Amino acid sequence: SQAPYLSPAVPFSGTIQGGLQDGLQITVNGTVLSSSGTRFAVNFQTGFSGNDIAFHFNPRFEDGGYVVCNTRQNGSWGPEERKTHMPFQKGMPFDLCFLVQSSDFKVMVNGILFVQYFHRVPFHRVDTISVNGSVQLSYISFQ
Ligand SMILES: OC[C@H]1O[C@@H](O[C@H]2[C@H](O)[C@@H](O)[C@@H](O)O[C@@H]2CO)[C@H](O)[C@@H](O)[C@H]1O
Repeated sequence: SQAPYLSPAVPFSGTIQGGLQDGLQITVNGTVLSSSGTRFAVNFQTGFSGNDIAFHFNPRFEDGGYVVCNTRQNGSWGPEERKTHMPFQKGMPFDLCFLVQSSDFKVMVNGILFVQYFHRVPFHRVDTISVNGSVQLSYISFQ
């Protein structure tokens, strides 16, 4: 899109207008819930079902804190990329930004490069962003 989605309720699912295109920046601005309450996810997916998630970005406040990055294809999860030293904390606001590049998603958190996730499926087929889990959202916006 862009009008942004303002104060969207979680779980959230919404259209990305024109789908993912090279150069598109998707901001997810919100706060990790203080409750107990150990994971949240941002999914760049095709349609409503969640069977085809080009990029599942999944902070887990477990086993020291880590982020799982993965792709689901016709209902099947791939091999996980896991990143430690995660820049999310329970009760802490965040500005999470996804940049679509030709080769990857570049993910910035609070203005700092966090992870790159190389495309496993074509990114243009992504037409929907969904967010679920232990998070509240101030806005999701698009540049
Ligand atoms: O890979 C993303 C999905 O992970 C699923 O859980 C994994 C788990 O991370 C891994 O340790 C292994 O044991 O298998 C599971 C795959 O079913 C979550 O259930 C799912 O929500 C995604 O996060």
